[PDB]
Amino acid sequence: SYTYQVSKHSAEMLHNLNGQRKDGGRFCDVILRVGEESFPAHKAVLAACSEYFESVFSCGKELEMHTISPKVFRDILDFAYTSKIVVRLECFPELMTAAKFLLMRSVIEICQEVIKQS
Amino acid sequence: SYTYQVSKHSAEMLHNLNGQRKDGGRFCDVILRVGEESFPAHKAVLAACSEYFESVFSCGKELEMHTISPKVFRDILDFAYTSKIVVRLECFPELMTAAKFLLMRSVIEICQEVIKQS
Repeated sequence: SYTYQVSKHSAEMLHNLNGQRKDGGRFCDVILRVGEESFPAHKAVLAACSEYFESVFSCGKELEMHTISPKVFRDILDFAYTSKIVVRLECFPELMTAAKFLLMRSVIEICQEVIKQS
Repeated sequence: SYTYQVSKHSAEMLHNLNGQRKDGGRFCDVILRVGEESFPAHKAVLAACSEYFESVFSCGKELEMHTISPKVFRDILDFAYTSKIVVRLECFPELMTAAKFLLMRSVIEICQEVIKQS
């Protein structure tokens, strides 16, 4: 009888999921081991933005990531949880390669735009 | 050096989380037992939109919900996962009471608007 859309809901949901991650890994069910460092995350969130993690977790508390540097993987995770990517030309080849490997379409598209400007 | 915002990312993240739920509870870690019915969900998503579920899961595969009808709880879950609430006057008192009990601020605010129109 009355139907309502809440514009800010999706961004607020992702903000609070990012807050859970940043506050000591609340409700996080996987620890990404990337070099020496560890990144708590939500398998469900990772699967929502990466066809790689979707396939992996579909097909187990930690996952050791061998081919991505912690600096680059931090930026990729922050993107997944915030919608913002900071592209640093100093490690741009590695970001693009990691976005390809993880099948993160949004980040791939962004890297393809940076090349067109470079 | 180049910083990017992806407008549609948060809505796409929530869309894919809703898809995981609807497709047999993929990556879901709690089953909400509400009467006879069962609702797979993500504890992390539930905590992101409900101070009740945040407190509960913070303070265990299923959770039996005793005081909310399955019709109403279906609408509340669909809101959490889609940003859309369909307010049915036939069960509006129960929706408001459930939104209060679950401390879902967005839905409370919406119910307060329906009363002002009623």
